[PDB]
Amino acid sequence: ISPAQQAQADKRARDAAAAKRKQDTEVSNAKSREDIQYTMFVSGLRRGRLNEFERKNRTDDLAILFDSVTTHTYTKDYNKSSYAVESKAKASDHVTTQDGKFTFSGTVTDSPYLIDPRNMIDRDTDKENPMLARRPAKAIEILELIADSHQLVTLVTEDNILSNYVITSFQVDRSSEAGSSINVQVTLEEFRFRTSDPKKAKNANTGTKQTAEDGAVDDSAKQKRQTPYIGKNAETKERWENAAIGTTD
Amino acid sequence: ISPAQQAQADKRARDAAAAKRKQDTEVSNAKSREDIQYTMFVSGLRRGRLNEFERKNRTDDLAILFDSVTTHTYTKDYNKSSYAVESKASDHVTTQDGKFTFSGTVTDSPYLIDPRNMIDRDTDKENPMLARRPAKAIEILELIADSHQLVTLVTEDNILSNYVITSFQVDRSSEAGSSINVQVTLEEFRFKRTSDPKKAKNANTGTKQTAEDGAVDDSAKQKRQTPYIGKNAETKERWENAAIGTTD
Amino acid sequence: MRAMERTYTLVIGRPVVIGEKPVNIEKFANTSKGDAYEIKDLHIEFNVKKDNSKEPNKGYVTVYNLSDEVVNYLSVNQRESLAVMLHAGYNGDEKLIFSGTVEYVEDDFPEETRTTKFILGDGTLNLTTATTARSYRKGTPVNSVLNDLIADLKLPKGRVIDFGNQTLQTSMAFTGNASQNLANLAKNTGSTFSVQDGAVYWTKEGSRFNVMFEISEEGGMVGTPTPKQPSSSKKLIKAHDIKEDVGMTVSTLLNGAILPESTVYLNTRYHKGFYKVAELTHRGGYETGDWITELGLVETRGELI
Amino acid sequence: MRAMERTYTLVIGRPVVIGEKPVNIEKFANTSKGDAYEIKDLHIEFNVKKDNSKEPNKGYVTVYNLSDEVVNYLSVNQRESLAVMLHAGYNGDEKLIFSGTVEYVEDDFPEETRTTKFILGDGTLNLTTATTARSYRKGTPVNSVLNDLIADLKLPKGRVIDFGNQTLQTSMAFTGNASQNLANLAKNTGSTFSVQDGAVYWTKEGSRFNVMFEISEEGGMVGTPTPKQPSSSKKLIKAHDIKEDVGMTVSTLLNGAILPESTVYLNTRYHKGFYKVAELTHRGGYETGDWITELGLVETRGELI
Amino acid sequence: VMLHAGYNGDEKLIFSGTVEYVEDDFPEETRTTKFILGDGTLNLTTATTARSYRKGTPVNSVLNDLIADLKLPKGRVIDFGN
Amino acid sequence: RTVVRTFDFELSGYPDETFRVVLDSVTYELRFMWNERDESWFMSLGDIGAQRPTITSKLTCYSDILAPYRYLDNVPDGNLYLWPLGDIRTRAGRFNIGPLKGIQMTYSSLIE
Amino acid sequence: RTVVRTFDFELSGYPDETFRVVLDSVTYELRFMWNERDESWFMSLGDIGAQRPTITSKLTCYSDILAPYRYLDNVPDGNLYLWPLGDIRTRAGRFNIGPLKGIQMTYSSLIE
Amino acid sequence: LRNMVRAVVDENNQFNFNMLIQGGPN
Amino acid sequence: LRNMVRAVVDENNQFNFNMLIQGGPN
Amino acid sequence: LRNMVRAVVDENNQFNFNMLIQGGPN
Repeated sequence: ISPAQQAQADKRARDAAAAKRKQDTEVSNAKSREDIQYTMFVSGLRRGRLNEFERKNRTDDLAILFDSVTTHTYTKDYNKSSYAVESKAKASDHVTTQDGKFTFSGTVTDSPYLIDPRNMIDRDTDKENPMLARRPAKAIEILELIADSHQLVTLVTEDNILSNYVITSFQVDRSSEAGSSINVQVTLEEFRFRTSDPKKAKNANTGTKQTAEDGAVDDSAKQKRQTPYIGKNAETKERWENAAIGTTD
Repeated sequence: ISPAQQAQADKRARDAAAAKRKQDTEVSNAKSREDIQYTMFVSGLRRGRLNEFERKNRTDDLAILFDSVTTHTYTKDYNKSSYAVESKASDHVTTQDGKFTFSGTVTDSPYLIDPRNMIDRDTDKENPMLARRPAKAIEILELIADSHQLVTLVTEDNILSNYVITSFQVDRSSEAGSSINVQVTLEEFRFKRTSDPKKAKNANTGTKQTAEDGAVDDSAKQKRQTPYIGKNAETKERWENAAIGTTD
Repeated sequence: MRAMERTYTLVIGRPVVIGEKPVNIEKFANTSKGDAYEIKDLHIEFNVKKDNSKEPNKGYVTVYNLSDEVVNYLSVNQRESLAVMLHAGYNGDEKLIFSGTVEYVEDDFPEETRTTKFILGDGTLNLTTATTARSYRKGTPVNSVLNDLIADLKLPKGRVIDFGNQTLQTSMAFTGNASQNLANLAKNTGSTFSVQDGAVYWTKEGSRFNVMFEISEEGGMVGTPTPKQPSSSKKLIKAHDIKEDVGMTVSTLLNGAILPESTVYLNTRYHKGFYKVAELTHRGGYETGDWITELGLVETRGELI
Repeated sequence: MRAMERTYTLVIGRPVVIGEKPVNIEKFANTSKGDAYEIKDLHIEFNVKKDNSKEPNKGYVTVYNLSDEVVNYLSVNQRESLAVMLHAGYNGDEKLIFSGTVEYVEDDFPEETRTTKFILGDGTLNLTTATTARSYRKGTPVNSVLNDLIADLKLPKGRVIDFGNQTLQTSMAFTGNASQNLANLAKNTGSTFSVQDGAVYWTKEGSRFNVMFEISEEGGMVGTPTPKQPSSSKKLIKAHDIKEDVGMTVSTLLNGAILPESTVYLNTRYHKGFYKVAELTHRGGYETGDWITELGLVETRGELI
Repeated sequence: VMLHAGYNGDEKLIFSGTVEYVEDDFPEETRTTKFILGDGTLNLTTATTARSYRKGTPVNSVLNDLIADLKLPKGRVIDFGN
Repeated sequence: RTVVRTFDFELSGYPDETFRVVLDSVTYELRFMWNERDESWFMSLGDIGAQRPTITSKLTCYSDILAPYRYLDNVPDGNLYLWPLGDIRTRAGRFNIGPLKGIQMTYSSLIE
Repeated sequence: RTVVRTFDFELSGYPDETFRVVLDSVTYELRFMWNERDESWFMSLGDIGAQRPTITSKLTCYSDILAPYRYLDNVPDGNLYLWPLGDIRTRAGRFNIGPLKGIQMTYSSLIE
Repeated sequence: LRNMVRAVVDENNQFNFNMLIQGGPN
Repeated sequence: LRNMVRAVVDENNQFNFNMLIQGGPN
Repeated sequence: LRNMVRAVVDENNQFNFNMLIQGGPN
């Protein structure tokens, strides 16, 4: 080791730590904005569903389009119970419904044909120089932000419309077979379920509450200093609080 | 048996024991210095990633380049409660660690021998096959994995940091002779002295006992007290025994 | 056309406070806000055992993904005994299956799913704190002693069989918990004492009460009856003779309208006859699991009280 | 660049011999040969629970593929109580996590892998054999009785809160094990007595000691805190009031610098405040398993002693 | 009940006692009978006694008196001497 | 009547907050209701699990809320006041209650 | 006043070390703080879980630290000294404290 | 799968109850 | 997999502790 | 597979026996 090597060690801590701060703060920004909704147009865009793509303003309602969607599937499941009888046979009892699962596969190409600015992927893509715009890269940092922030996605498929679906996994493969493009697969499942008018609000609960941690009395517990007053209206306050409130001693 | 074999069993034990002292020692020092930072360049290079490849020196920011990379895949996973929620209760989801894997190859007949690559530290320019490049790569690969380095991956689209190697495979099939196929797998690492007193924070060490083999710990282990070197035996002597006494 | 699907309801009320009159868990259901916290459509797993003995009947429950408000209401009252009722049935009706106080409650929320736990006791508070101090002289009618001690216990009288003209042979004194003293009088007079769903039941061993329940393949039986000994040990015999000593086992779809002290008729193809009930266990898994009840029957040899 | 990897050390010393002065397990570490048998790089699984009660704290350990010499050294001394210390941490330091005597040891070696077992007790020998015979008359100051009994127990005094000017109201006599007598004085005076890692702790119920520990996402917390009742049963209440009755639960990465009688501050996003500690459990799997500690917290309502 | 076991050529007595417990469960495919057996449980838990002796009695006499009360064969005994 | 500050409160602004607090080693449950027309907070105080609240009053600045009620066995004997941290003319609002929001709701206990 | 050496200390150099030690069968907690301008160690001594330390002092070589404080029931009665192993002129530093680092911090207990 | 474990725990509880309560004239 | 078994054993121990210690004024 | 469960139940029984019977001069 050497004193110079200490500087090199410090770089590791800073740059590595700084990297997670950018990722962590950005994720924290999500889950804080509730006036934002994400929608994915798997199919149907050119058949009827064009009506819904016109309603999105690139600011709070965002659309995800894919250069190509190879296949998509939808499968719901149910569970059936069964109990045995003395007749050496089995009968049945109530049944249950197990939410639902959706998956699809798609591809994002570095040489697009239909560059529609309304699509949220093409927010900044250059019209006349596509391959240097890094479309394949630009899709990963936006798809990952949606998934890791636990957004409730809405899927607009040609057959039907699905809501309250949460992404569970996805893949990105730059195989040598195609190149200049990324093969993308995704899976979702149904996540089936202050302000506001006092009229609509009902009785809430908060449970046991300790002393507020933003003001005095915690400092006496944390062994800190009380904040001095700013003087204004002196000789009027001090006489009253000192007599009616006292000091923590 | 005969003494001739006893002079042979010792050789069998001595040489075998020497192997650990070589391999086991190298990993020890490799973990005793955190300055070095390893990096891997999977694809990416020619699409402007050269901007950061030139930053890599030959002593601290070591870089690794494979003769060819066939495929690389990146994936993340999430899970959610399988029971209907009570209702918004959007906290019923968790994030797993992202995985990264790729396949590559190292050949006895390289096409590019850029010396900046740490594989080509001291490779001959005119006889690449006598340099035994595939053996050079494996020696590097095991050391990085064994020491548990936090590797950084530079890829086509994004850059990944704090990734550790969990498994790799090497084989030499009949086809593609004079080369080796390599597979690697990596996962994220959610990691969370000489320090500035201004950055110091109250710490703890729990209960502690007599520290190290001292003048008192020696008595506990029945070791004989260390004789004092007579640099000076006139000043301390009258005071040392009277005020500190002796362990007895 | 529908299927035959399960349904249930769980209610939580005010803290139970014992006073100077019999306790009824019914009247504590309503909360200060009025309507109680009802939980219907959430996966629930529960196990409720019942018996005829000194100990109260206890049942266990588990609920997944409860709302934060409800959990907060239970974080408070952790010093108090909230009243709880449970109902179950098949999509058209729900029969009372347990009622008592929340003895224990804990929450574990590792990552994906929170899991609340409960332990409920059927009259645990009364049976374990009702002190007494009574005495009687030679000649006192035993029928008077029984009524005096039960009134002390402060519970409704489900059913009692008086002793007639029996009289004490020696002076008696009673202290400590009333339940313990009564359970001792059971041994020396061939009577069974056991509280259940708030009701006090005092009957006589060996004898039994009509066919209040009939078991058959139409009645949702599950498998054939099998003979199982009613105790885990054997007693030495002279070979009161009237006492129990035999039994059988049966299983059926969940049916809360049954109690340990009742009587059942067994209409199967091998076994036929009348039996007492001795033990009950109710199990349930809403989304996944059984929805059945297990009965431990005991043969009877006494008079038809 | 490194990773954050676990480390530990286990030490075995001479047999423990009780004499006429306080016992310190520290001084028995060295063996007759000097340095003790240290075991560092072998897969180890251990579980160590701690509490504030009469019973000692006990911990379990398992080690795989021990050398024959070490096992031989434990085949001998099977009549004696070897002193053992355990350390754990993260690659830069190791905090004392347990110290006591080897109560039990057994070896099973089926085919491929031997598995040694241990059961360790924190001061078990002293707490279960220290006899006493003392008496006092009316008027004796209670503060004198407490000190007299503790000195009999022959353990270092970790911390004690004297009674002040309290005086006995009636004559008292004490015999049998000293620990049992002290645990009885706890009930009638609202004081908590419990030995831990060789230290005697005598405190008062309800009250608590500064923020000696702070829990937050930076402090390696694991999951959100959840409210859990501190006892498996509920007591009848008048609804000493100062007593406990509430608590919470938290989990954290292994940290041996914590004790049951300490105080912690909980800096989370939902729960905030100060709590006592009531129970600890340390778990560990070197090659595979958790390396965390679980704390059972209890709310306080007394003065800030 | 008695139980025997061995290897295809002989079977050695392995247990002998009384059936303390027995229960049957026959869910669908296979019935499974259960037993719990005790080695002399009935005698060891009901054999009452009422005996006394004075100072000077030989201990060897007390031992034999109590065992005969237990009503079991004497496998082996080591008397106390004098 | 010497008194010492021993507890402070905060409100999230939800119109029907309800929570449990411990004062003077005793425990009480509190309810806060927001009134639209009168733009003021209504406070109800009572025992844990009580059928009805013991005390109900309207919150105002520099007014002793508990003054007329220190004669019941289930009412704190301390002092409960609301006074501002900023300009003295500011009156109690919905979101301006807390240790730093502008209004300091506080409880203080006499020294015995 | 016969005294016997019975304990030795070591410091890792971290500016805010804190740990628990056992002396004379009693247990105490110690805090060490490093001062930049004065380049010296500040030691605080107190009971386990105590609100405030009982004793605070500055460490120096060949000076009896506990001399003026052997009149309290919670202060060790032994002797605490710092003396060097190397050249006698070396003064206490940050990293030079330990059984072999150059300075020997030691505690010794009287014989009773 | 918890079904398999509950059965073994139940059997062990049964054995312990038998051990405690056995024989005896009462 | 021993994790699954330890949980069930712990729950059974909890039930037994509750059975022993319940109610009571002390 | 019941072999795995029996081992854990046995270990728990061992721990309980140790808890009951410990220390003591007799």
